[PDB]
Amino acid sequence: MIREERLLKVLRAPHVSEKASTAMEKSNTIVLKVAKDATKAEIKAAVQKLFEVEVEVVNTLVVKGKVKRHGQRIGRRSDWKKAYVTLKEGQNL
Amino acid sequence: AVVKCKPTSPGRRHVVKVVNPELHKGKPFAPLLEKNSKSGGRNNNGRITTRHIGGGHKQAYRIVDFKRNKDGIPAVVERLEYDPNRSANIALVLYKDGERRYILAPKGLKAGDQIQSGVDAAIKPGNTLPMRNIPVGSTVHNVEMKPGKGGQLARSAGTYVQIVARDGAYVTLRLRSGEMRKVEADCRATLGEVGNAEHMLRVLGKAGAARWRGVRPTVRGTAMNPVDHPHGGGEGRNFGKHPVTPWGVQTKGKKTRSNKRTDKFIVRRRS
Amino acid sequence: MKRTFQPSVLKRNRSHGFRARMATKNGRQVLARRRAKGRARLTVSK
RNA sequence: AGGACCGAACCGACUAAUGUCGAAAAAUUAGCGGAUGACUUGUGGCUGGGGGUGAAAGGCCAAUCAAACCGGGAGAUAGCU
RNA sequence: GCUCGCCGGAAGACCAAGGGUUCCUGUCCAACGUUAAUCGGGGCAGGGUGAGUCGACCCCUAAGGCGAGGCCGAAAGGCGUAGUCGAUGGGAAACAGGUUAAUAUUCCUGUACUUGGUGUUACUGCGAAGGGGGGACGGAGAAGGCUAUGUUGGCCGGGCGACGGUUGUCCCGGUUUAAGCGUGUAGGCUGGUUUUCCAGGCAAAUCCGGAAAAUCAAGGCUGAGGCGUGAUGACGAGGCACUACGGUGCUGAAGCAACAAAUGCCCUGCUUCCAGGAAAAGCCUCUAAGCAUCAGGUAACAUCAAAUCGUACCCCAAACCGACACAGGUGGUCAGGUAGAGAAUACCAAGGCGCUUGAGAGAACUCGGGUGAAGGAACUAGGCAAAAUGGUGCCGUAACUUCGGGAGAAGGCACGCUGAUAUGUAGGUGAGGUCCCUCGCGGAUGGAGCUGAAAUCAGUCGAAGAUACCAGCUGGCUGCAACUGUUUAUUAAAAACACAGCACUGUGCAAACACGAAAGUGGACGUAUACGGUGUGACGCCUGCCCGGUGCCGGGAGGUUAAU
Repeated sequence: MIREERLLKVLRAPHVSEKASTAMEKSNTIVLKVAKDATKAEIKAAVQKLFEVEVEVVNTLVVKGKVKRHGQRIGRRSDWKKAYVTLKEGQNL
Repeated sequence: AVVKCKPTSPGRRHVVKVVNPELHKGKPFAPLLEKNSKSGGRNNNGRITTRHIGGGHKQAYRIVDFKRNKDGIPAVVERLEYDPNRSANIALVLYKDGERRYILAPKGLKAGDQIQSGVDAAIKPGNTLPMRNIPVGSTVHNVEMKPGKGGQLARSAGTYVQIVARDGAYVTLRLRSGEMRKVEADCRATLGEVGNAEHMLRVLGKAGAARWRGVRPTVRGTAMNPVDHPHGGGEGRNFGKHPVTPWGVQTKGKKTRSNKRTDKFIVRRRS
Repeated sequence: MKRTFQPSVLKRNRSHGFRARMATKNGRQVLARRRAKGRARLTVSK
C-alpha cells in the first residue's frame, strides 16, 4: 500500500505538447511530468487517487537535461521523467 | 603406427605420424575430465618463469588414477584413449563395483584385460602392488617415491623401472635415466612398461606442429644483444664466451644438483 | 593509423576510476593530492 | 590431406610516382606478399621501468625508449655558451 | 521540378563501441561553415527517446580481480582458503500491419507466448550448500533436403505509343502476408521394457554406474522444411475527393504455378583427422538433516504481477579515434538484376549522393593519363618505370627431382552469332492420372510442363569473337637461406630471426631452472620417450688433429690458506 503522503508527492505537472494532445485525442493517454523516482505503480496509484480515474497502464520514460548555455557559463537542465498514463474510458480534466 | 608422410607439400615432406588405431575415437569419459587453462609460462607474479611456453591447442585434463588405491577389486579395461596431457595413453578401466578410472596404459594392456591392485594382485602386467610383494628383478612403472604419495617414476611413453635389489626395508631401482636409487619397499608400483613406446618416433615435420603443442620459438643467445643475454653482440657471429644460461650460470656441463636431503637414496648417479 | 587513445568507458573506469584509486594505498593518495589542489573532477566518472 | 596452388574480403607492406608548411606528425595511386593458417580479428584480463614483453630489431612499452611518463631531491652540476 | 552524372559486397540499410541532443519544428545569419548563404551537425526557443517478451539489470560462471581467517614480510605490504565479484560466453517469453514533424518487435489493431505470486479444487511424500544427468563445446570435408530469394509463365489492372512498325509470342506495374498453434516430414541418434541384487558415485538414494535374469523387438529423442490455421483479416497497383499542393478520405482487382537457388537452416548432424577441442547455473532427477495428518509437490481454474535503467540520433562517419566539417583508423549484421567461377569486375535496382569556393582562359612548367613514324635497352647504378603476357578447352611440354614436383614449363590450336542434329539435346526437376499398402507429409509408376548446358555440321558479319572491365611475361646460368613463416610501428624485409631435425649438457621430483627479503607460483596438476639451458639448422655424404690457455667434471700425494 502506497502512502497518500507519497502519492501527493509523485505527480509534478501535466505535460502539454503537440504529441501530448495527440495522444489524448487518438489514444486517451494523459502525458504527465512526475518525480524522478516514480515507479509506474507509484504513478498509476497517484493518478487513480488524485484524479479518481481508472488507469489501464503507465509507460514511463526519462527525459534528459539539455545542455542550455546561458551567456558564457555553461548550463545543464535537469533530467525529468515523463509518464504516458493511458486511461481506460473515463475522462480527463 | 609410425608412417612416413608423402611429400605432397613441404612441411609434409618430413612428417612421421604415430597412428595408434585402437585409441577410442571420439570423446573421453566426462566424469573424469576437468578444466586445464594454459599458463603461458607466466606465474603468480604474471611474469614468464619458464620461457618458450604458450599457445597450441586447448586440452582438457584427465584425472588419472595414480594412487591405485582400490584393493581386492578386479578391474576390466574397456577403452584405450588419447590423453593430451601425457606422452603415454590412458585406459579407462571399470571396476566390479561400478567405478571408472583412467590409468596409465602399459605396453600390453588392451581393451578387455583384467587388472587389480593390492598385495593380493597377480604379477601379470597392469597390476600394481607394493615393491615388497613385487619380485626383485621385475620391470615396473608408475612407481611412487613415498608410500601412498601417488606414483612418480616411469610415467612417460615406454618408460619402465626395474627393481634391481632389495636391502630389507628399501628397494634399489634402476631408473630410466640409468641412476639407481633406493625407494621404500612400501612404495606401490605397477608392473610392466608404459605404452606408446613409439611416441619418440614422430618427427613433426614443420614448425607449426611444434607450435600447436604449446612451444613458442627459442631464440639463440648468440643472436641477441649484450643486454638481453650474456652471449650476444659482436659484428657478425662472435661468441668468445663460455656457454651460459640467460642468467649467467654456466651450461654445457655443470652439476646444478644440490639436495643433500635425498642424496642418501641415490645409490649410483646416472651416467 | 590506429591512434593511441581508443576509448572504452569500461576500461576507463576499471583503470582510473574512483574505486580503482580507492582500492590501493597509492591511489587513495592520488585523491588526496587532488582534493589538495582542489580539483573539481577528482577522477573519471562522467 | 596439406604451415598445398590461383585469387577477393581480411592481414601485411616489395617497387615507383605524388605528397614533403601534406588530404595525412608515415598517407594516396598503380602494381606487390600471405590468404585453413607459426592465420586473422572483437571484448575482457595479466606482465612495469634496470623492469615487462621480444620468431631478436635494442624492437615495442600511449606520435617519447641503449632504460617511459609525471612529481620531488632541485635553483643538480656546467673550469662551457 | 525536369535533365545529366556518381556509388550500389557501398558512397545503401540496421547495430555494438564511442559520442551525448548533433534528432524534429519554428526562428536569426554576428561569430562557426576554408566563398555567399535565405542553408547547417551554427545561435535561440519549444518538442521528441513510451517495453512482462528488445538490450541492460538479474541468475551462472572463464581468464582474471579482491580476499574473513591464514602463511609470509622492517612498515607499507606479498600470496592465498572459504568466499566473493568479473562477459567477450551459458540462462523464460512477440510477431505482422498501421501510426509521429520527430519513437517504435515499446504506441494502437490483431494474433500469441513466458515465468512467478495468491487463492480454489482434486490428487498427493515433499525436503539441499549434497548425489547423478543435461547444459557441454574442436578442425576439415562431403553432400542431401529445404528456405531466403530470384526468373519465367499464369492471373489482375493499365497502354496501344511524339518517328517506320506495335491487338500481339506486344509493352508496363502488381502478384505480399509474420509470430504463434496443430501435424511431424527429408532426415540424425538410440534397442527398448521389467524383476533381482552390488565393496562405486566423501552420507543416503527409489537416481547414476555395475552384474545378471526375463521379455520384446520395437519404442523414444532430435528435426529443417512443407502443409492447415493465424487470415473471408491485414497489405495491395491503381481509381474516385479535396486541398496544407504536403497528404489525409474512401474504395481497392489478381494475389498462383514452375524452375533456378544460397556462404542461410537441418547440422551442436554425418564422415573423418589429430593438435584431442571451457565452467557453472537455468532445467531434470535422487535422497539427507526436517516434517511427515501438516507443510510441500503435481495438474485445472481464477486473478494478480513482471520492478528499475537504455530507447532520439551518428555509427566505415562532418556526430566515434586522429587539434579541423581531416582522402587515415573503426567490430558485427543484410546482402537484388544482367554478364561473370566469383563477395572480383562492368553496367544497373532499392537507396543515397555530385565530395561547401566558383567563372573564365586554353602559356611555360608540374601532376594523372591516351597515341606515336623508324629503331628497340643504344637509357641507366640497374629494363627503374612503362610496355607486353593475361581466359577456358584440347594437344604438347626440358634439365633436374627428395618421385610430390619442376609445370600453367616451354609451345600449338579453337573460341562470335544463326540454323540443323534437337521448333532445346544430354542432364536436372517433375504434373496428371494408373495403381500398392502398415493411408501417410507414403511407395513403384508415369511422362506433360519447366529448366537446360556442351559438342558436331553448315551458314553469316567484322581488321579483330578470351572482343569492354577483369585477367601469368617467359626461358638459361649462378650466390645465399632448406621450405611456410617472423623482423627494425615511422628510410633496412634481407643472406637476418624462427623452424622441423641433430648434438652436447643439467635435472630422480621438495627436479633443475625462473619470479619472489619470504610465503608461494610457474616448470607441471607434468616424472627422464619429461623438463631446462646452449649451439647447429630440412635432406644426402660426413663432422679430421690439438686437453697446453680458459671453463667444466673428478682426484687426492704434498705445499699454501679464513673465521676460530
